[PDB]
Amino acid sequence: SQDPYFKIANWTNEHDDFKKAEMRMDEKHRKKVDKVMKEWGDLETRYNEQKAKDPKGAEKFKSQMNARFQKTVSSLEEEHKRMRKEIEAVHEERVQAMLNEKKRDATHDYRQALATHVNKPNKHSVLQSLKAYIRAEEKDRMHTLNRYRHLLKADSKEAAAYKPTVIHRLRYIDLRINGTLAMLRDFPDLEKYVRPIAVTYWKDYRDEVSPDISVED
Repeated sequence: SQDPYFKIANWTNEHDDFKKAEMRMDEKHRKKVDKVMKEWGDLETRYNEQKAKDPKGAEKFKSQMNARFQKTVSSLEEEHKRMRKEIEAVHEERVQAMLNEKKRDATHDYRQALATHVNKPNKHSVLQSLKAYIRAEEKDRMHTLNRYRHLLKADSKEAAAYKPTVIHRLRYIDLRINGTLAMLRDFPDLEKYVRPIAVTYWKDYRDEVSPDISVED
């Protein structure tokens, strides 16, 4: 069989299921490395023994066994890398889907909040609705940046083939958020009191979730 992680369907707790699958994977990998490193140990002790006894036969043994070991290592390193990517592509796919959903639904509650306002003062609801939409888009930003961060340390390369993409996502998030704020322009009554609140919230919310950093670049 495969891991139960790949056929889940609520995705509501993707962070946890993933974090957990990753440990099961990470640990299974550690089990194998240990087994090999132990094999290396028994193999190596044997070389130390036959060193002086069969110097000739012994040395051939060392050369041979390195080849094996070198190869076995690489073999493992590849697999863990192959399996790691598969689990990430999936994860990133769910997370993006989950994030979009929130955007989708945060928007609905928003527009309704507005339509309901045309008639009677949905005042507060409009705002709580907007802030939700903002949180949503900003969560998207945070994750994207973070992905660029991990990739910058994992593969300095993969990161470069992502930068153009990151700058493109971050641009449209701003655009969508501004566009969404523009929707208030028609409710003058409301754009005067809700806007300055949502805008600060946006600056405040971004400051908390995805700051700046000074350590390195």
